[PDB]
Amino acid sequence: RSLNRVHLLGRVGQDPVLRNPVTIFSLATNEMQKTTWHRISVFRPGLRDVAYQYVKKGSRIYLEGKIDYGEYMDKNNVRRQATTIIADNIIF
Amino acid sequence: RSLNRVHLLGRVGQDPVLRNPVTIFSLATNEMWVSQKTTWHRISVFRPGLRDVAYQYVKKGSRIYLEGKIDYGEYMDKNNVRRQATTIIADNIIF
Repeated sequence: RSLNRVHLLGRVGQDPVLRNPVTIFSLATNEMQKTTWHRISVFRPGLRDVAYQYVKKGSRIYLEGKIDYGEYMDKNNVRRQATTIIADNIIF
Repeated sequence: RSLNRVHLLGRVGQDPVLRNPVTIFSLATNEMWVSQKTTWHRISVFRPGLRDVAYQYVKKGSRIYLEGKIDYGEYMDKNNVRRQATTIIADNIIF
């Protein structure tokens, strides 16, 4: 076995979007300003609708998941879309 | 106040490399379910004691646990802003 775990607690940028559907929204995380923006995806079949329904613009949550390294093309070379795939979400 | 912390435990892919200096190696994480899937991470250490400890010790093939934060490296090409993800690490523990 391996481990690939992430924990994030921050404010959501915008209302979620639904794009094997998938809820996609972003998340800000601060240092002291450094702000780090995360691309969040939820594929899981329950939390997926929960997080669509109830996660909103500017809301503060905690999530756990795993990082997933997407990898796409711009003109035939190999560029990096980095996503955080969430297994669990904790709402305020 | 926020929170960006990550935990990974995996095999190192090649002997590390040094480069405000920084040590840089790569980790593999395997998800199994018999099927397999591997995720390759760009690890980078700053903190000064850890950094030379990793460098002296972390070697191609080692099983290692660590923790750190996510950093989406922003760089540019033909002046379009792109990304290199790195996992910037606060600590490691060896097998």
